[PDB]
Amino acid sequence: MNHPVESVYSALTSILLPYMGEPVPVQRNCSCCGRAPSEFDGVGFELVNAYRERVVHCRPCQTFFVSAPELMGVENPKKPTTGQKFGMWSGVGAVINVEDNSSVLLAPQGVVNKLPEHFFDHVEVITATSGQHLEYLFNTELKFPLIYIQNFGVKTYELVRSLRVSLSADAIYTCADQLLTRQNEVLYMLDLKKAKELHQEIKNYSKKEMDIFIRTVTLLAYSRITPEAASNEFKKNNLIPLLLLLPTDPHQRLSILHLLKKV
Amino acid sequence: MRTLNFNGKISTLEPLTVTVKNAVSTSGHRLPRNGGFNAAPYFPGTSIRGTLRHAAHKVIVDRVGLNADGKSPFDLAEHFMLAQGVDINGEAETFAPGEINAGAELRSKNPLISLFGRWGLSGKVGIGNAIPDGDNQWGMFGGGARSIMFQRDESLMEFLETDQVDRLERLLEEQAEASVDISQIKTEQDALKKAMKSADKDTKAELQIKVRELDEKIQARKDQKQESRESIRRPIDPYEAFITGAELSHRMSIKNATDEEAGLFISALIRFAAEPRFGGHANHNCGLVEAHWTVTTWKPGELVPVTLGEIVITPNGVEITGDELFAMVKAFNENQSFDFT
Amino acid sequence: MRTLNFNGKISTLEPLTVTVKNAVSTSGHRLPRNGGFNAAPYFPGTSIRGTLRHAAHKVIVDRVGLNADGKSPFDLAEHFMLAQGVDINGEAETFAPGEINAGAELRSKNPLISLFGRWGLSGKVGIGNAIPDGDNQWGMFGGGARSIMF
Amino acid sequence: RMSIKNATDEEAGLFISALIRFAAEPRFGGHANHNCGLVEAHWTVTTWKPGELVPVTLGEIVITPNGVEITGDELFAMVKAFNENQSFDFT
Amino acid sequence: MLNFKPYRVIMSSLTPVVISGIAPSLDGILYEALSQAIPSNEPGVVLARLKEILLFNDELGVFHASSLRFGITPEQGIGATTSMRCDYLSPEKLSTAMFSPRTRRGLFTRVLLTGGPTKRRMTTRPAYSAPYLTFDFVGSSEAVEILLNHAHVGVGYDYFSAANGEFNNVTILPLDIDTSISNEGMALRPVPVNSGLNGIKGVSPLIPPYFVGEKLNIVHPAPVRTQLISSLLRG
DNA sequence: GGAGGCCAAGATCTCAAT
Ligand SMILES: [Zn+2]
Repeated sequence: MNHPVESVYSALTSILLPYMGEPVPVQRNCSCCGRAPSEFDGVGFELVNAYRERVVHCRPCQTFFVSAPELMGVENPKKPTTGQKFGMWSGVGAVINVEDNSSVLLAPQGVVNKLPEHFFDHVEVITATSGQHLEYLFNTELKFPLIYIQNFGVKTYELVRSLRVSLSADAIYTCADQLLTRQNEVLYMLDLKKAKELHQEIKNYSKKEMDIFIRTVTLLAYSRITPEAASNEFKKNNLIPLLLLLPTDPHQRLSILHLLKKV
Repeated sequence: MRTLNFNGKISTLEPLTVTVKNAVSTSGHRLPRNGGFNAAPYFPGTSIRGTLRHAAHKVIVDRVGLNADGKSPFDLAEHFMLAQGVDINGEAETFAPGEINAGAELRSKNPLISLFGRWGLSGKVGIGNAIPDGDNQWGMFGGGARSIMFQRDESLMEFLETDQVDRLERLLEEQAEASVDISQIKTEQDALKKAMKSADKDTKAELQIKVRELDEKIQARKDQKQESRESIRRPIDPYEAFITGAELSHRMSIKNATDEEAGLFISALIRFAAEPRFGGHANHNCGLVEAHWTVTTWKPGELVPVTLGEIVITPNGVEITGDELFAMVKAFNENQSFDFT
Repeated sequence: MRTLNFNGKISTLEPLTVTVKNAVSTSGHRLPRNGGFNAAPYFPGTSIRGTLRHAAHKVIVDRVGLNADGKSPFDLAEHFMLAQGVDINGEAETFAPGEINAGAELRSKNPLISLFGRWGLSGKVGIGNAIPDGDNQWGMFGGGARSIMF
Repeated sequence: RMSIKNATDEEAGLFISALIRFAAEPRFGGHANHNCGLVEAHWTVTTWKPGELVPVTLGEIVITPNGVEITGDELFAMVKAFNENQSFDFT
Repeated sequence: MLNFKPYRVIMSSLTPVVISGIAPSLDGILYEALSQAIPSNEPGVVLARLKEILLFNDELGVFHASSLRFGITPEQGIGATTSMRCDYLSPEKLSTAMFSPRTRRGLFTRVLLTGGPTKRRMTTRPAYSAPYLTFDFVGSSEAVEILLNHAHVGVGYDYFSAANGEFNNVTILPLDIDTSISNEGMALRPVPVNSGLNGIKGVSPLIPPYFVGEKLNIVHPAPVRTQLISSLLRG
């Protein structure tokens, strides 16, 4: 119910509800999401993965493992009858508007080509590679709260446990197939508001000065130049006002720079 | 129930090296560093922990022995539980997250899992890094250069027949031609790279596109080669390592060590001494070390260390000093309740 | 199945030199150093390993036999595999990771490739560097000058 | 220092035979035009059974310009095991 | 319960530090050190002893022990590194001398290493590399010196297994003002939200061990804070 | 005849360098 996967299901992956089949009464947790059975109403899907494991899935988690070739195309011609799955879509992202219950797929050109005509009536698809996600997030007037899936990936279980709802532009949680522990949550948070502020204030400086700033912050973040040398460079090119906008965290600095260089 | 702190040194009889993904750049191979290229390196405690966990696993395998048919009594699931700590079939006990002192029965029956934990059970053995003492105790060892065995020793040509000599000549010619062609492609790629920074934002894409296409042209050129896909003559890249005779400070601990778990750890260190090497590049006999640890504990009721003994590992043997350590080893050897399955 | 450790010394009868690509500079020819520019030199374990590997290769070549013409049964590929440890035809029995007892049969049948190994097969032999015992046991040799003989 | 990890009798015998053949031309390195590289070496062979506290010396290999000296019955046993095993396929 | 004076501890960082969302606090390190010294894991006992060497603020329910603050020199500043942990399945581990694999046609079924339950785990975490690590506290300098020097504790996450946050050269120098909880109205450690202190909001326990107990709404400083080592030594 | 096991296939691309 009140789980991030339900929001993804309703907004995006309820399209293949007709092909799911009927559930079975189950007595164990959903290994995919781990939530208690009390939010399943006792029904779930029994599945065997290629590793020969008996995993129980709720309805929202099952949509990542459902093959509907007539709806989602086919990903590998060697296996004609197995369609593209949300649980196997490497390189495909999605921005999900929870309140409006609408979703926006960010698929690359190859995946878009593989998609049949019937797909586009149900899901709005944007042609954008993995590197072009940042452009879409930057330019689009985002509606919050939203779930932004950066990469559906192949490791569904870790994607499902890592789904988080972004309440504001301060903290957009980029969700991928990598497990979101508290030790690596700095890599999967994007300070869009501060990046946009820095981009707005980066326009006052020259292109050469901007490149110097980006290279100096990147080298300093990787312990490649001494702080004294970086400070001398910043003073020389008058980049001190820019430096005060960056977070002290080097990983946040690198995320913000990666966003600036893409937009 | 006491904490056993192992403080000591590790002296490298041979260069000591380790390959870590984030420390090995494309510019060269480097040891792990806590900072830039001017920082002093260290030998990861993860590598030492893995080596000692394998030694403890070998101790357990030797102790348990082999079945009547001669096959090891551990299946794949138990093997990965003892070795990597993962449970592959989902049959492991899942303790409640609230408590800390969990798995008391499992810790009592399986000393290896108690020392080195599994997923869901914290391990009592902490193994720290090997921090160097000096300031110039690392250097770029290895290196060398692969040669052609027939261009170096002419007596080897007498063994080859005429067809094989012709094949060798074709191989050398192909190697030279491919070297020249690939050098030209790399030159063009580098020319693209130099103007890449000066390139405009729109041009940032297709320059990378041509670099990519140049890369697969190199791959296709090497695929066109028939006698050999790889040039036999090539410079070998050196690896960074700690020099011979480097002194590295090492700290190890066992938290709440029973006599049996500490005995298993001492036995692992004893068995580790038969082949006492960390790290890789064993082809150059790298990694061989000698270490001496001062086993100490905490005085009950106050913050005062108490020395229990000392473990010295040398090429000439293992010296265990201290009656307490022998008591731990004997307690491990005499226990008849352990079940590692 | 035992571990044998060869601990000993190498005594020098004639000057011992080696040209390592990363050790020599434009300033001059230098021996590889035991870490740093001012440390004691050493003789690389790579050179000793290569010399002993080729010696073992010739042991194998002599043991297999030479025909009346003095030719060995091994083609070019076998010679390269046994001495250089490189395969040219691409027929080396690549062991996918996860194989249980990966080199068992190859090691049992080919003691040379078991000792010294190849890519994908760890060699059992590790031959370390040679470290001098004292100081100032190295110096600049060679020298001289070519001259018009007339 | 040299070592063979988990060496059978046959592989140790091959290594010892390599050392014996190396003694005929005990040359390391380059600049052989000045006869650089001649060496004489002696190695003490020891084995260490895991689980025990001390190693045991098997013998000694001495390479000198006057000959090759190998001591200890274990090294001779290794060489004989290599020279008398006919199940080796090197191709 | 003793004559507790405010101290600042500065240690040299030897290994990159992995921060579990909330910056490590010195009371956590001292709790681990005392859990090793006292051969007991009971939180009640360790906390009862920890209060003898760290001042406990009853009003807020937190120890006078500041969180981590990286000390940067002009030679080296706060850097970005990853903590790499991998499964090394050596030929010894994949051998029949250790386990008996399942057999088909006499051949041994290979371990599927690219994925599954038996995959090589390439677990990587963000880490921070700075020359110095600095904590502020009010307590017995002798006991904290002994615990930091002799116990098996690091600064950060999972020092026991990975040896992240290894440190040495622990230097303790007395302070003039207690800067362990508050400084100019900004919280320097996880404090209750009702304390009136400013900082990043979050959910965490107030006393160690921080992985055990009900998680209240707290206010904590930024996880990665840096201060110049010259300004730290000023005292 | 599942049932074990292998092997090939699936999107596009990652700048830090004494
Ligand atoms: Zn679920």
